Amino acid sequence: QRQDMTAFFKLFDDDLIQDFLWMDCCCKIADKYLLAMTFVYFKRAKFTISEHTRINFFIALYLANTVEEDEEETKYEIFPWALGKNWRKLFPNFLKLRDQLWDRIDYRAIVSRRCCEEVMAIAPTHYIWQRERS
Amino acid sequence: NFQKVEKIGEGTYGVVYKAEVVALKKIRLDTETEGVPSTAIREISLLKELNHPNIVKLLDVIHTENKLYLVFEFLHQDLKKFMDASALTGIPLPLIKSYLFQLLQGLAFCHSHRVLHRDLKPQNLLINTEGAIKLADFGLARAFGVPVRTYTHEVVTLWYRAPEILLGCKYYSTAVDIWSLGCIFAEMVTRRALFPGDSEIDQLFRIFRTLGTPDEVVWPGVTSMPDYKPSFPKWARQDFSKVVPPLDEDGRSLLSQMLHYDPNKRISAKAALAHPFFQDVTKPVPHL
Repeated sequence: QRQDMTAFFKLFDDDLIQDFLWMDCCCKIADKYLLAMTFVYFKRAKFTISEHTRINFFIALYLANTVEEDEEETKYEIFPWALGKNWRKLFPNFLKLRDQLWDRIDYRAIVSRRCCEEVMAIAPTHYIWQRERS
Repeated sequence: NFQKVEKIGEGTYGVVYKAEVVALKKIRLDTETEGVPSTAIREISLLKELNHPNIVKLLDVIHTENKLYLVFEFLHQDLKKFMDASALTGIPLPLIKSYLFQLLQGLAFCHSHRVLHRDLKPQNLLINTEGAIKLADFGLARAFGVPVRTYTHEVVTLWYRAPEILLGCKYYSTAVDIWSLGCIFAEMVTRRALFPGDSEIDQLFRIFRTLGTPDEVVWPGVTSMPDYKPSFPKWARQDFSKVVPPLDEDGRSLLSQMLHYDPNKRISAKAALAHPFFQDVTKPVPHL
């Protein structure tokens, strides 16, 4: 458990982040569960308060999609938001950042359903937890 | 590090060398991105949490900036090179029954840990010199614990692909893995692949020919599947004297439940262990 869970949520006060969710209507890359997994990755990677950058959020989200989502193309829409509109030649670098985050969590990228529920239970009425998929 | 002794194989996954003896697997990076493949990530992330005597053991992971080596326990040969070598002499029933038993245990361990293998081909099952067979190559494997995920229909070589996927139905799990072993079960007895199709539509027709063309009394929702068409030729079912002769009738029984059309009434892994086909189960050593 933690009390200091908003170490994660102040990402969802950021302007471009809140718009990024708005782009993702039906939660195809930012599902409620994927947003839970990205937090799991954060504490498995032992992130300090300094390291909660949005670029770290995006490489974490991309990793979650890599593990849990079979459709490989959808997660590519993260590249623009995370790199700019020169992302077409910057995303190899992005993917390499993912490989060290995956390295940093000692390759333990699998997150159980029940473990997602645990982080969703600390403050379950936050608006990112009502990003259900139908 | 240590020294490579010989190159075992080379595919799209990467290159496996033989290098204490370990299996040294170099993973081939992406062309555009220089980054680790999604499959490689899944395989390692899964094998880092799966510890079982009937599952290949991940020993180490060497990450560098342009390279990525995976150290596995070494097993002497796969099941298919073994089945080919026994193609004339035959495979003794006690060893068949031993192998299938072990395979089901490793599989039940995965399914109870909410993991799909999604590639249960003979070539992905490694055997050693003391009668053990283990699951390997978890590149197309995934966890299914998390709700409403996206799944695909690229999963396994047609020969061992369940009909539920061929008919293009979405939302499938574990049942498809059992189907694959069912195919391997038969292929261990008759020594030749059960449904050797060259395309997806052909694969279905080989299955229909052997197991009969599906009804809605055998498969309740078969005719409202995305890739079903009424054009399908209706064949009668052959039974397992004419299909797999050396099998006794507890053997044919387990096999029929492994090849059940309806995924919901298809036999599971933990349950298959408790079949009357495993009372005389021992652990014989094989001939390599």
